[PDB]
Amino acid sequence: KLNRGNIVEFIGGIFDRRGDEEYLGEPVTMAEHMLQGATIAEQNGQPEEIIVGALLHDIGHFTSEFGMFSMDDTEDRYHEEAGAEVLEQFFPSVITDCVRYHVAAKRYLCATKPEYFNRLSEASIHSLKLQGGPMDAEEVAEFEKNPNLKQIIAVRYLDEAGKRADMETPDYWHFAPMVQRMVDKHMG
Ligand SMILES: [Fe+2]
Ligand SMILES: [Fe+3]
Repeated sequence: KLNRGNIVEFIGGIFDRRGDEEYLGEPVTMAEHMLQGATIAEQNGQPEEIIVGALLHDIGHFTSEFGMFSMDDTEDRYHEEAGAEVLEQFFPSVITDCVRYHVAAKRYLCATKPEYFNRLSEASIHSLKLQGGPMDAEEVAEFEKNPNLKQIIAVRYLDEAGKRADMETPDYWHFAPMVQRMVDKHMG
């Protein structure tokens, strides 16, 4: 049974057990990827919501970890969705949104920033094709109504930036107090 009192430890266990696995097509592990995002954010003075959003944005890849959430086949195929479904019970909606919309953010930036498409890694370019390509104009206008647009975009940049072959970072457990602060802001 998961609650405000053990969710941080649960997620930490996933980092401990699964974090050494490969972030597919990139020169980082799953943990390195998310920790780099969090650390780049922290080093640059980003707020804790963005740091933690970056830290957790790819936890939904590990779908066999979430049996207690009873997710359907659609909420499973898409890691951005599975991750948000896990987090929405414990975290501020800003953080949940950063995770849920991190693929849409890529599609949005491809549609709205002219030189953005060319600066992506081929793993991200390959995934874009299967994720529905750039947004159309309707999708862009819909996306810009999101009140958390700024944080969502910040987390996408941190996603793209967290693929360094070498970077010193703290481990999950050094960020865990911050994760708990976000949980406690929400669950009060
Ligand atoms: Fe992702
Ligand atoms: Fe990512």
